Amino acid sequence: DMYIERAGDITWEKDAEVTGNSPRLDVALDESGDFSLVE
Amino acid sequence: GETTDGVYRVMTRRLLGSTQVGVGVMQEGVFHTMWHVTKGAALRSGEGRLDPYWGDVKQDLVSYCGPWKLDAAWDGLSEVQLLAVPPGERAKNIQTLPGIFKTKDGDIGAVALDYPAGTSGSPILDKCGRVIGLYGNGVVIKNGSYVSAITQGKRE
Ligand SMILES: O=C(Nc1ccc2c(c1)CNCCO2)c1cc(Cl)cc2[nH]ncc12
Repeated sequence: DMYIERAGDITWEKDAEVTGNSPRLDVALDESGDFSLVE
Repeated sequence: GETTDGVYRVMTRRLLGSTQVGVGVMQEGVFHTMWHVTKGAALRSGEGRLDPYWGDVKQDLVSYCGPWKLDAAWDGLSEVQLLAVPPGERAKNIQTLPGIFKTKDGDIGAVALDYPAGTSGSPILDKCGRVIGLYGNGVVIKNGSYVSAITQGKRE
């Protein structure tokens, strides 16, 4: 049986860890909510 | 039970010990999470009960106590923040510039950050702290890395 516990506020933190790239990918979404790469 | 606006962990005692299956956003009395986290099952908030109200497997979203309230969208240009809430770890803001998922039905923002599957349902925020989507549904690339979409619901 599932339950919820609070984890914090939803605010933008200035001076936060800036990481990660911005890829442009050709994708497909099926009826079951699964994304897939298209080539 | 707990109705306070904010980010929450979705836990279960069905497996060994307490396990974090995902994350969700409480806003305007509605709990928003990804469908694959709860499977549309009812959630408990202390003594109180949260029942599902709206759900869709294809969008992979689910709302509790009311209709989907989150309506903000990525502007296509700005860096965003993933308020990642990882299993057994503190909530942490990670700033990144989203990529693009090009689909037959249109383009969607994409966050290329890598986290365990239990981080699913973590809110992606804009410069004003507004929730522009949820992290947890995407694809696995050539290098085994995870790229999630910025999954937003429709506010009626
Ligand atoms: O597995 C993950 N997400 C997911 C699982 C099951 C599932 C869906 C998404 C929605 N599509 C329909 C089937 O249901 C996942 C999530 C995160 Cl945050 C990171 C990850 N790194 N590798 C996988 C992951």
